[PDB]
Amino acid sequence: EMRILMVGLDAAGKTTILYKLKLGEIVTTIPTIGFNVETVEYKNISFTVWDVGGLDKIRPLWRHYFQNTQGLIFVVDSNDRERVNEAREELMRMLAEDELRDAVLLVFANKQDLPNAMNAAEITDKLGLHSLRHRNWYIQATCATSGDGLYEGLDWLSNQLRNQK
Amino acid sequence: MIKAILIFNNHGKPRLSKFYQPYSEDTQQQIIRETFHLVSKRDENVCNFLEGGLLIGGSDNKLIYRHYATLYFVFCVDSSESELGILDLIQVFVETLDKCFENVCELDLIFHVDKVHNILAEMVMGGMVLETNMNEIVTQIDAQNKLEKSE
Amino acid sequence: MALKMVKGSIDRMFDKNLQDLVRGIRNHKEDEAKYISQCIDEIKQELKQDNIAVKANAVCKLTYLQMLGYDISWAAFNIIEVMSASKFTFKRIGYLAASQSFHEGTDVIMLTTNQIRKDLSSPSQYDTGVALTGLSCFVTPDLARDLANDIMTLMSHTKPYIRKKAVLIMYKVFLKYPESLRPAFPRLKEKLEDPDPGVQSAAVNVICELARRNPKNYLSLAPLFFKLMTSSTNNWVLIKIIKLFGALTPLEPRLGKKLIEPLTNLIHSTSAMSLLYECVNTVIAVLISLSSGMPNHSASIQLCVQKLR
Ligand SMILES: Nc1nc2c(ncn2[C@@H]2O[C@H](COP(=O)(O)OP(=O)(O)OP(=O)(O)O)[C@@H](O)[C@H]2O)c(=O)[nH]1
Ligand SMILES: [Mg+2]
Repeated sequence: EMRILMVGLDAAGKTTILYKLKLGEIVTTIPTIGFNVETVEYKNISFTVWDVGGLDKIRPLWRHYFQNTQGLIFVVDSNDRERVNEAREELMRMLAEDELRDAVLLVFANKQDLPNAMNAAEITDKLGLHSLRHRNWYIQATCATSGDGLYEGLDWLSNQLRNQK
Repeated sequence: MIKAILIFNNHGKPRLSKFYQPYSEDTQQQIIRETFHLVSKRDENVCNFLEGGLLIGGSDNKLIYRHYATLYFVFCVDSSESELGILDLIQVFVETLDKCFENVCELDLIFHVDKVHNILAEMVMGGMVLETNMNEIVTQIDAQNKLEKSE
Repeated sequence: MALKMVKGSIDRMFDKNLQDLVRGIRNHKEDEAKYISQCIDEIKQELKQDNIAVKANAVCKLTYLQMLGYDISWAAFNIIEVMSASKFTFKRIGYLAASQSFHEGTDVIMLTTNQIRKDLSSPSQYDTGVALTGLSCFVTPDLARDLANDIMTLMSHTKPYIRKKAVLIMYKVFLKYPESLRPAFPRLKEKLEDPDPGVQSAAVNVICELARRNPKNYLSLAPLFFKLMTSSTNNWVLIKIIKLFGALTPLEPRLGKKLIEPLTNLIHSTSAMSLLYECVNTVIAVLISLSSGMPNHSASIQLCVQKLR
């Protein structure tokens, strides 16, 4: 299957998105001390998305999951205005790794349900997705509770990853 | 309780090494070597209840051992354990190995050690005796074997 | 494409399993260091693959090498992957390796948290049991703090198989995280009442260890230790309780004063010589502490020496 590493800040929606994608169910979540791994097949293409915890204390542990990954997913809490910076420094440091030069980045702007969630364009501007070089990227405003935008993001991820029908 | 269980031949070569109390890898190897000299040099007519080694944390502990042919079985236990009870447990552990391997032999220690460990895990958990009922321990071993075979 | 996959399978057929490792070592003893270091490098390459069955095999080989004294800590993350495998047939391998390879000073203590809990929450008693025994040799105070929240629940698991294992690991939890021991102490007292004697026995082993380490918690339990001995028919268990009694009498002679009767009766009923010795040795110590002010201990001694003879 396609090896995808999905990261983000704590409480962003990584676990919720992964479990909704596999089971179609919004499950109650507790902070991920370790990690989660689930293999999801979308449009006949199987994606093994590795859910690594988003807590800062375990953010240094992100190094162990970089190898052989074919895609990066960054669950963006558009409601968390206070941590948009911390998100952008984390993203820039992650892209500084040479191990992720040929991987693909799909940006999930999560938590669109709250009234104070910023639009996806502002998410791109804050994350500097427009300034990336040699990086095939896309952004999709997503909502973990409702699931809107998840299948479009999966479609795009397959499209860049797959090579034929 | 049980600090470590070692199985090794008459040349000091390992057949099983499972520790319960934390030791460095080098310490572990050295404990084995110490134990080897402490056990393999004992005559067949020597009491199976020996003093503990020093690398394990102190001689207060005991080395309960049993051997045959070229194989030595040593149970490193602490000072509060029943040397006699242990010896009984050692023998029935062996009986379990026979029940599960249709007569365990050196080649099972050599090529099936993973299952020996599985069995051992059912016998002892974390240095504490997990099971004393020999038919039940076989039952659970086979229950796992069936699970594996099933899927 | 398809033939490249076939090539992988062909190459796989010439790859060494645990037994092949062993056989090669036996055939290359003179070049053992060369052989093994070569195999280790091959393992390093194998662990960079995406085939978990192969990687689990590589871990099996490493586990063997762990027995041989080789440092395989660099593969600990890869071992974790094996533990995170969808099949317990490989998770178990990882847990086996981890029980002898993982250390509290390594970063696996954070990395494994979710997978461990997932296996503990799994309905499969064998997956959970495997995880628990992995933890029995590899667990930290931090893992103890957070995993115990689930393990205490596991001590009420439908199957005694697990309740038993869960009880023994809680001992280690207490050793590393006594803060859980406090609320879990009465729980253990309740686990001593478990209808299934196998679980109950484990509970006895734990509480006896707790009393040994800290006698302040045995006093009010002395009546209970008495009942445990009285009701137990498991010689190993009796040994534990009786030895504990040997360790309790110095602190409370009047306990011994009452115990000496059923202990005498026990000795009369004892058929196992291994038990007999333990019984006799124990009551001798008891009689010594009781000899002051009790001029009938010599009759008890008379019995003791009849048995010693
Ligand atoms: N309002 C709203 N809440 C969401 C959405 N998606 C997830 N959440 C909530 O956000 C909280 C955190 O979600 P998690 O999935 O646990 O976050 P995480 O990224 O896995 O956090 P870590 O495990 O620490 O890395 C939970 O209470 C979720 O229910 C969303 O789209 N909208
Ligand atoms: Mg999470």
